[PDB]
Amino acid sequence: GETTDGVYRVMTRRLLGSTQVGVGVMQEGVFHTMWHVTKGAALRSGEGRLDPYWGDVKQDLVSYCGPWKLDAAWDGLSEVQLLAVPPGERAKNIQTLPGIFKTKDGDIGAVALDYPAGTSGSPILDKCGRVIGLYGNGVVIKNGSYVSAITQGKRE
Amino acid sequence: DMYIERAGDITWEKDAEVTGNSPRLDVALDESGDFSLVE
Ligand SMILES: O=C(NC1CCOCC1)[C@H](Nc1ccc2c(c1)CNC2)c1cc(Cl)cc2[nH]ncc12
Repeated sequence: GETTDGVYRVMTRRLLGSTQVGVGVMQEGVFHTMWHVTKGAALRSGEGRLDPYWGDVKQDLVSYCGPWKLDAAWDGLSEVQLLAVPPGERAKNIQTLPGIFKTKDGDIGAVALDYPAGTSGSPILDKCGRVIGLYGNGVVIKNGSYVSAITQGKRE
Repeated sequence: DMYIERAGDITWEKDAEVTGNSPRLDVALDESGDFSLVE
């Protein structure tokens, strides 16, 4: 159905009314989202059907219709924008300077912004509008606030 | 069944709301894809 590039809401009709469970990025005919949003299940776009193509629970990512297409990376210095798509609310750009997640396997960027769980999968962008990762997998710190990793996949 | 709905273009907005801090955190990632704070 709808294959236009852009940001999309991932909805369900299983719970009360219509519920937004996450968000995704359509790019080069491929739908990219977080694994915990869909759990690998098939998606619908009007009459069209999107089937999972690649996914990994540890990276918390999943692609539909083709391999992962997003490869831009945070430069480690510049401010970025979270294109937040909250449930029942309009898409909104929020600019912030990322922090760092230090892990035994290396450093990852981190965006310290609080949004409902249904915002998971919203893209993080660089100054050229390129998707450097998805927001929606992270940690809750001391004051009860949320810090998301800048989760990016590997392009083949 | 899950479905998708378009919500907008992917573009950088000049003069967007600037907010949020930049913490340096020690974290661990388990096999289930869950991050946790290491202290
Ligand atoms: O980061 C999250 N989950 C916790 C946060 C700290 O404890 C461990 C994992 C939420 N998403 C999510 C849920 C299920 C799984 C995963 C990610 C990956 N593995 C399965 C989540 C998203 C958003 Cl956008 C906001 C949020 N606030 N609190 C939570 C929250």
